[PDB]
Amino acid sequence: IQDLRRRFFLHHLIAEXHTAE
Amino acid sequence: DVMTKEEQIFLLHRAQAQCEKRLKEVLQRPAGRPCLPEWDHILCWPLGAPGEVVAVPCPDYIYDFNHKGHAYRRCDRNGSWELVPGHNRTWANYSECVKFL
Ligand SMILES: [Zn+2]
Repeated sequence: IQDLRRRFFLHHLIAEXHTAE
Repeated sequence: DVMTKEEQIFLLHRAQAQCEKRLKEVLQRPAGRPCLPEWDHILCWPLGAPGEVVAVPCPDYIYDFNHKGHAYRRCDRNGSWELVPGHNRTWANYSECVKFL
């Protein structure tokens, strides 16, 4: 996949906001 | 349909606005010491029962989310959202909502 811009944006939100490492 | 990054950001701003209301309302009707509503840039965590895990369905407005799963936070007996052990960040588990976790 779809919009990689959308996907890679969600990568950032999940990376900082999933904190259980 | 294939949601765009701009559409996704718009829905987040709309969801963030809904989180501001749920906060103001609760902060206008205060009661006890539960975990307060909180916006973590993805979803709006609701009032948390102290001492328990708070489960929130993976938000429907996030396109790349499994909407049959839940995200989790920990609310301690003091009414504060628990931090990750050894780190200064609020603990949250999003592994059910996403494939790459
Ligand atoms: Zn990037």
